[PDB]
Amino acid sequence: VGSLNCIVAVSQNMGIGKNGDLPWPPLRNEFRYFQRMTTTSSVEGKQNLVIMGKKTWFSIPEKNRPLKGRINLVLSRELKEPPQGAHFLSRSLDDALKLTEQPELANKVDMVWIVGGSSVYKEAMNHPGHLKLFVTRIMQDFESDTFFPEIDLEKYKLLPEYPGVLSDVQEEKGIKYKFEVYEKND
Ligand SMILES: NC(=O)C1=CN([C@@H]2O[C@H](COP(=O)(O)OP(=O)(O)OC[C@H]3O[C@@H](n4cnc5c(N)ncnc54)[C@H](OP(=O)(O)O)[C@@H]3O)[C@@H](O)[C@H]2O)C=CC1
Ligand SMILES: COc1cc(N(C)Cc2cnc3nc(N)nc(N)c3c2C)cc(OC)c1OC
Repeated sequence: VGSLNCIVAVSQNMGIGKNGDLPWPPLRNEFRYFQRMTTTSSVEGKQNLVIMGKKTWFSIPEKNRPLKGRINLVLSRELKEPPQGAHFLSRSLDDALKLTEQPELANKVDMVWIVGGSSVYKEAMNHPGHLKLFVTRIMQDFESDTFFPEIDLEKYKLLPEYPGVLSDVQEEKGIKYKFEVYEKND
């Protein structure tokens, strides 16, 4: 297994969702970037693994489920089997990760990407070792009911730049947003 990464889009008030939806109107290019970043494998014949909670899986339209070209794993404690369309179910982040390290997916997975929700982000962010946070900062306030945890700048450094990530302000539906990359190693 390669790289452990987190990807999230957050509003200025740190909101990541509302009533199981996105707090903002859909942003086609922000989704394009989420798709490209998670699907792309930096090693041939390998696939990226996408880890998400139960609410995140149920938040993507059915037609877009499962995310194509990636291994989808749902993190749940109540589910007995993966939702329909899903490929793996783990009870925890640590179990999801051990599965990687099985001859099963062993030879199969390149990078591991955590795509939501808060509880999932909150624990990855505390998982020790190397980690990168891919943050899309949606530059306005939006009514939200679920937030991204606080980024500890004493541990995560904002990268001045990063290969294949635009550095300037983006704008869609007259909504301004920018791409950020933070790295930790502890
Ligand atoms: N803007 C962005 O970038 C993103 C926005 N969102 C949005 O956020 C909301 C979905 O969010 P969120 O509420 O935080 O919920 P989750 O997606 O993270 O789902 C919650 C459930 O997932 C399982 N689970 C979650 N964490 C763990 C764990 N660490 N170990 C085991 N099982 C776990 C549990 O199921 P159980 O009860 O079943 O055991 C828990 O109740 C919607 O609003 C969604 O659209 C989601 C992702 C990214
Ligand atoms: C409303 O339509 C859609 C909603 C979603 N959801 C809400 C999940 C979603 C959306 N954007 C993200 N951005 C980033 N930057 N990181 C994430 N983890 C994202 C997730 C996790 C995902 C979609 O395709 C993946 C989608 O296609 C239309």
